[PDB]
Amino acid sequence: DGRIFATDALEVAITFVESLDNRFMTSTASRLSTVQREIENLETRLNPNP
Amino acid sequence: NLEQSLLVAILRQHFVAWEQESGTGASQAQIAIDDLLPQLQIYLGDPGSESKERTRLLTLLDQLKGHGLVTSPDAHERIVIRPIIAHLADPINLQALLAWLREQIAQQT
Repeated sequence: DGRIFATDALEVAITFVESLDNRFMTSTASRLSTVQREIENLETRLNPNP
Repeated sequence: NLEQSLLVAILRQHFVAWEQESGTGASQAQIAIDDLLPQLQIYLGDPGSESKERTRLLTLLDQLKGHGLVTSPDAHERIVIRPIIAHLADPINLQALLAWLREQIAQQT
């Protein structure tokens, strides 16, 4: 349509180099809290017992 | 040229569809440029640039206008398929073309 874009094959590559030096921290308080709560939520939604 | 004859075959397919739908000689057969880009995209390959493949398709159509099979694209990006195509690719000629293409494929093996 007259405009360039970045295919996925470049999305991944740029995700690579810019995670070499100073990638954002994952092991954190917030990530553990979020997975805590998500594990809480998903479990309560599967077993259909009312 | 072979790549031109491929587009000729595609045009002839569209023409037979239109002809068998509306009958023979009823008004004029028309096709939109949109429908022709995908068809070639199967064979000629995809260069990942709509501009370049559009230029390729327009160049092919222009080279076919030199043979009198199609008009040039008009305002709505549509092209009339001149009825002369019905004679350029008919049973006998298609049979000869198929034989030659099979011979080429056999050589390739």
